[PDB]
Amino acid sequence: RTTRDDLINGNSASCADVIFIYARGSTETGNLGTLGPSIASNLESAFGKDGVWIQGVGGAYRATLGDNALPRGTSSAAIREMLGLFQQANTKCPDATLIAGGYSQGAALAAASIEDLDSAIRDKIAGTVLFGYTKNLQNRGRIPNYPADRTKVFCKTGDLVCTGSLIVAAPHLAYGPDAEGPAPEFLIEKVRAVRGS
Repeated sequence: RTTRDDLINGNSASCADVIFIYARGSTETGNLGTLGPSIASNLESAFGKDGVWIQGVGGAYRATLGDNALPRGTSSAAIREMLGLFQQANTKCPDATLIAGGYSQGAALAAASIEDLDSAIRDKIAGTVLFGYTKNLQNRGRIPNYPADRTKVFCKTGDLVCTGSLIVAAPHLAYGPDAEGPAPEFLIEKVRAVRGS
């Protein structure tokens, strides 16, 4: 369903091995929106319900459409909120492997937060998936100060936000199949690469 607060609610004594922090798109519900739940059910099948914690970015992140026009593509209060969640995961579960993702404004939020993070925490994020990335052109398909091999961008042909604009067209709303197959398989692969089996 649309709200998951596994990290905030989780017991430090029984930390999951994998923690997923996700930012929703503009005007979406709960803290996971339309794509988050599909990614979550696939992660649970692979790692088991107790092997992975799903956490959406709520709090000060209102996912307000107009904030797409601010300099960094989102609000300074939202950046502070997501920065705080990464810090909370690092403090509460120091041995957990982190994974992240975001859609639309949430993709810009994920990029800004990851850039401002202290190096020690940024390096624990094994893989990040971005859907309909609003700063795709400006940042040249990258997240500043974060490796390309750990990044996976899904930008469909015809989605204008991936091309320097702020206009919303039909392809911007067609990421469902990607969130159900390719995206979780990439995150699962990146986690297995560092944790093994």
